[PDB]
Amino acid sequence: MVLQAQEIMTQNVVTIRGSATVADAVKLMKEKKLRGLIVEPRHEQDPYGIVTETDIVYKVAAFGHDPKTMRVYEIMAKPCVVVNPELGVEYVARLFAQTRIRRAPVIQGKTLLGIISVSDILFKSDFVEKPKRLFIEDEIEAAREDARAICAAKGETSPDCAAAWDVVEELQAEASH
Amino acid sequence: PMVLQAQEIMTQNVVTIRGSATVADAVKLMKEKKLRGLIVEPRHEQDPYGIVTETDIVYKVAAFGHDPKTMRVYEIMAKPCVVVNPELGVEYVARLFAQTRIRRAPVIQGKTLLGIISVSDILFKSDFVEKPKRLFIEDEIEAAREDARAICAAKGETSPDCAAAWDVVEELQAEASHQRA
Amino acid sequence: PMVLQAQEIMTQNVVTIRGSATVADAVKLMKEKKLRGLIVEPRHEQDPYGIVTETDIVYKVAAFGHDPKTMRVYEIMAKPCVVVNPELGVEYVARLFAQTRIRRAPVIQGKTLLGIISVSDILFKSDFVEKPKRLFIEDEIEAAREDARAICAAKGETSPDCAAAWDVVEELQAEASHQRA
Amino acid sequence: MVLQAQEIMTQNVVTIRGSATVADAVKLMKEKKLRGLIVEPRHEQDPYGIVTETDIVYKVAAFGHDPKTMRVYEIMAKPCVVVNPELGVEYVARLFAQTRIRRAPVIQGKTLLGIISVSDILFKSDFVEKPKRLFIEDEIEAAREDARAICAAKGETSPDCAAAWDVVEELQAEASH
Amino acid sequence: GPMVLQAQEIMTQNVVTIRGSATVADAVKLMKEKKLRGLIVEPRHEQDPYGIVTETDIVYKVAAFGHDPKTMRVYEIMAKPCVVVNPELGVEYVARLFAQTRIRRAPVIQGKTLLGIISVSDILFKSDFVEKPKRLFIEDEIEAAREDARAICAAKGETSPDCAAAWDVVEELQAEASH
Amino acid sequence: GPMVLQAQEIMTQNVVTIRGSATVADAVKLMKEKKLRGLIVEPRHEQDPYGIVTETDIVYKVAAFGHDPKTMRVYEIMAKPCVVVNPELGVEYVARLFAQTRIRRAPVIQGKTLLGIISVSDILFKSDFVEKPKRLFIEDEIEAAREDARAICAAKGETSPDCAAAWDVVEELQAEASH
Ligand SMILES: C[C@@H](O)CN1CCN(CC(=O)O)CCN(CC(=O)O)CCN(CC(=O)O)CC1
Ligand SMILES: C[C@@H](O)CN1CCN(CC(=O)O)CCN(CC(=O)O)CCN(CC(=O)O)CC1
Ligand SMILES: C[C@@H](O)CN1CCN(CC(=O)O)CCN(CC(=O)O)CCN(CC(=O)O)CC1
Ligand SMILES: C[C@@H](O)CN1CCN(CC(=O)O)CCN(CC(=O)O)CCN(CC(=O)O)CC1
Ligand SMILES: [Yb+3]
Ligand SMILES: [Yb+3]
Ligand SMILES: [Yb+3]
Ligand SMILES: [Yb+3]
Ligand SMILES: [Yb+3]
Ligand SMILES: [Yb+3]
Ligand SMILES: [Yb+3]
Ligand SMILES: [Yb+3]
Ligand SMILES: [Yb+3]
Ligand SMILES: [Yb+3]
Ligand SMILES: [Yb+3]
Ligand SMILES: [Yb+3]
Ligand SMILES: [Yb+3]
Ligand SMILES: [Yb+3]
Ligand SMILES: [Yb+3]
Ligand SMILES: [Yb+3]
Ligand SMILES: [Yb+3]
Ligand SMILES: [Yb+3]
Ligand SMILES: [Yb+3]
Ligand SMILES: [Yb+3]
Ligand SMILES: [Yb+3]
Ligand SMILES: [Yb+3]
Ligand SMILES: [Yb+3]
Ligand SMILES: [Yb+3]
Repeated sequence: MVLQAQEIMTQNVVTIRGSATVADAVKLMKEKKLRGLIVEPRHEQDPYGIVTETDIVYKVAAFGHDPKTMRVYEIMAKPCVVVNPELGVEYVARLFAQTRIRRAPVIQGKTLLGIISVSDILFKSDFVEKPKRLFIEDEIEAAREDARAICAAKGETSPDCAAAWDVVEELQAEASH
Repeated sequence: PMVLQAQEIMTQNVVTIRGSATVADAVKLMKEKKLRGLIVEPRHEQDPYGIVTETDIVYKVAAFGHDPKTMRVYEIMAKPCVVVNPELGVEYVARLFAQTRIRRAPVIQGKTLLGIISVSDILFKSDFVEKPKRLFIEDEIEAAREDARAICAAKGETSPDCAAAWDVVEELQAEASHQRA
Repeated sequence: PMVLQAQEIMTQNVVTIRGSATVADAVKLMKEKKLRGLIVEPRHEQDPYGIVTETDIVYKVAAFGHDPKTMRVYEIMAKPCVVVNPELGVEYVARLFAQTRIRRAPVIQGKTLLGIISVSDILFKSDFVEKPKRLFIEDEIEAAREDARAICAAKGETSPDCAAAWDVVEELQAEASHQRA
Repeated sequence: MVLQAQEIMTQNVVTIRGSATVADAVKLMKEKKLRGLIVEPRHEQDPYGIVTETDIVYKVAAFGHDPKTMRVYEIMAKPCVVVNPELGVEYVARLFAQTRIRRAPVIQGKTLLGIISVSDILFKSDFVEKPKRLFIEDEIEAAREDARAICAAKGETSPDCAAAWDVVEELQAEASH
Repeated sequence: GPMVLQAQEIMTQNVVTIRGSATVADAVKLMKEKKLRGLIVEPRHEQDPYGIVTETDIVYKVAAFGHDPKTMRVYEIMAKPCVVVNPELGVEYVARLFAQTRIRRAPVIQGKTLLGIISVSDILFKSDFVEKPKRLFIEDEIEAAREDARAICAAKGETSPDCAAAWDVVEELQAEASH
Repeated sequence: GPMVLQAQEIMTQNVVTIRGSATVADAVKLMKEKKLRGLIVEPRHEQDPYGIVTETDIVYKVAAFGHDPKTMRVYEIMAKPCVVVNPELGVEYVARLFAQTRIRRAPVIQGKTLLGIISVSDILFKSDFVEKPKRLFIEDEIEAAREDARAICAAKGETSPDCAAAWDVVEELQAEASH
């Protein structure tokens, strides 16, 4: 089976109010050893947010702002990009690359189950031993249509026909790990 | 209930396409149905939603002169794509969009596709002209009260600085009701 | 004449607004006329065209919760804005748009505003599905002929490498006509 | 009067074919001492393009590509952003900041008149001695409407009325250099 | 201490290197065994610059496309040259260098010797910025406010309200720069 | 010469500095008199990093908004720390450092001494990349192709077609890296 986000996520996830200071955030991250805090929703409809080590370094430290006067609402992402627990890790990897984030809460319904990061992916993903190309199932469909057309046009016993079907088979082998 | 939600302003006519379709098939569907975005069908329970938009097609195919009859949707779609909760307030959708630099997203609840929401939807149907509320003002109010409580403890409960800090709490609270009205 | 031009696919209904108007006035006009972009009127002969678009309004006003009744168009417009020649081929418009990361621009000839052209206009009305031509293929052909001429001079006019280099010139020239048809 | 692009542009502008090699481009730039070449339109409808020192350094030198095999069409901007000769330099400065370019051809109709750059602006603009805020005329209109409203509401002889008109006057003074 | 905290005082000292010719699988294996979010790429000779490959390079460039780490090589995804950090550089400057260049980690180099590796985590966990916040370029602000003050006093007189005001700006700033 | 051309061989040697506390007008005046597209910002002390302010900083951040250069200061628009260049660094690496960090000019620093200033123009006008083009990290490619070659020969025999093929890859690459 495809390895899922919830199988590699960090389960220790702490939350903080958006009204807290950045100093409060930094203290919590130091005590708990955390590179990201989830911002508590204030009510059922209110979205999840996140504040991360990079937010704090780029937006506070890099200008020399006083973390005791800045607040989490001034530097958090809210709404933040979120991850389904069933989502395959290769998709998380990609969501992360496309949106340029390194971590996200894992949410199922409106319940917070954990937090998943690039480090989680590097350290616990099966991607070295089971690399599987994204959208391969869509590739398989397309390569079958191509193969069917080449064989109709050039003949069932032509080198180009046999080549096109070989593509269908290398892909199907690749999709079954 | 009070804040206008994504589902109240989304476009409900949402069409999907397979990732294996050609870009030409995508363009034909968008022209027939008059659509600036197609949702890519999930292949199974776990598989995420994706999107292909007018800009994907123009920037990745038209601008190079690629043949839409040989490219496929999987070559230019975003998958996973950023998604929007139906309960999310429109001011938050506006912000999600600004932070992620997108102009449209599917509205998804659980794994069910309810619609599609865009910057146009926001411009044409949001209540932001008549009910403007600054984002996180409620968090500002909490912080200004903590600041005020600290300044009064430090400088004395009858000090000009104490009364000033509470006046900031009150200008903010006036601002938060003026618009909750 | 052969290549489909910007003016043949542009939207002709183009409305303008003053830079001094409020964002609320802009939003009202866009809603009445159903428009995703307003052109900002030049104040005099030399003054450039500007644009304010649905995204400017959503990203700069809605996403922060600013009051559109107190902000002004000059605070969120692009001026000068990128402009499009009416004679420009649509594949070039597609590319200008990709390189500059915009989705719409006024079509201007001299200082006269003829219309407005967008990615939607391109998606819905461009001939790129049926007449795909790779950009700068004609420049590729010239370069491949220079390469071919050099390889033949260096390795001999009857050499496999000479005949191969000219075969590249011919596959390209076949590709450039297949679509000029 | 507002200083215009054509008054500060470089008039020595050389062109090159898009089919030329990057080595040809580099040779021409070295002989003529130029940080940008205009790409010749091939016919009346064909847009102007540009290739600049940065294109060459970022796209060829930084990867170690052979300038003798790469071509100008592979690294040029075409269409390129263009400048009207009548456009005020403060607007050129801004067009440049918004589009993140440092140079553009000056075109009137379809005739190439010159080339204008950030250096041209730094060295020949009047911006140190006559800095003029962009869209001030639009600001003036808005400040008059504000002033008219405050005086109607609070009275013609109120401090807030006199303050609002003082804004109208500081702006009008600023717009006349 | 009262001095500005320096990069070398907060850097991670356990720094491992890899050749640019190694596979990404070799890189991933090393990072897993040693528990590391970044490897320094060995310079091949005196002139050759340092490089870096990081957890994000690997996830964004290899995992997210489904490339085979056993066939890709570190030279295909590393930054070389990479941005490098002086050991004497103040952490608030490292924070800024990081923001301006959009990186999250860099080698600490003195001459051509590798001393360690410094990251945003190092900054979050070990910087003194909570207890000693100092605005960037306040020292430059102080110099400018002194030049302004000197000029106003020369022009308007050394005992003038405007002179005393301008020096009061110099003093509020100097108080802000210390503690 | 045959060696890789270094930053110090193509840098501009006329390099002027300015304090961060100076006005942008002072900066503009200096750049006009000396004919310069960039000024180096003086470090205030041993630990303090180098900075830079460039023609683009001034045009994009001051001119384009209509700010008064007589009231703005260099610290409000400079990069500090700025990316810096070793004098021994090869120009193809400078070109790359520039692309990766999105800058067009940098100081050349050896230790804490300022030797000059190097820019994209310097690279365009004085680089040997037309006559000596070398692909970046080809040396790393060569190392990898030798490891591959060594393995194929150990596995399949030293006289096997596959062995001779793998070494032929090593030789085409080595020819490409020279002349
Ligand atoms: C309300 C103010 O008093 C602010 N308060 C800080 C606010 N936060 C979170 C929050 O209460 O929203 C920390 C919660 N904590 C215990 C608790 O209150 O539940 C702190 C106790 N005190 C005083 C008090 O609360 O009685 C410190 C000041
Ligand atoms: C610390 C701040 O609270 C200062 N406080 C002013 C000083 N005092 C009493 C005191 O608080 O020592 C006045 C009494 N009064 C109600 C009350 O305090 O019970 C004030 C109401 N507010 C808000 C609030 O009280 O929460 C104003 C701020
Ligand atoms: C056509 C080929 O011959 C290529 N040609 C290079 C092309 N360019 C520009 C161009 O001609 O499009 C340089 C022009 N120049 C004089 C001229 O031709 O007008 C070169 C002369 N020769 C031979 C020749 O042209 O007769 C060199 C090879
Ligand atoms: C240098 C290349 O031009 C080689 N050339 C092949 C060698 N020879 C003659 C020769 O060119 O020495 C064949 C004669 N023939 C027409 C002619 O050359 O006049 C070829 C047509 N083409 C294109 C072209 O000729 O422009 C093929 C390329
Ligand atoms: Yb079969
Ligand atoms: Yb179906
Ligand atoms: Yb329409
Ligand atoms: Yb690709
Ligand atoms: Yb109180
Ligand atoms: Yb206010
Ligand atoms: Yb009018
Ligand atoms: Yb519509
Ligand atoms: Yb502003
Ligand atoms: Yb010939
Ligand atoms: Yb082909
Ligand atoms: Yb009057
Ligand atoms: Yb860990
Ligand atoms: Yb030595
Ligand atoms: Yb050591
Ligand atoms: Yb650690
Ligand atoms: Yb002064
Ligand atoms: Yb004194
Ligand atoms: Yb010059
Ligand atoms: Yb020393
Ligand atoms: Yb000197
Ligand atoms: Yb020069
Ligand atoms: Yb192998
Ligand atoms: Yb041998």
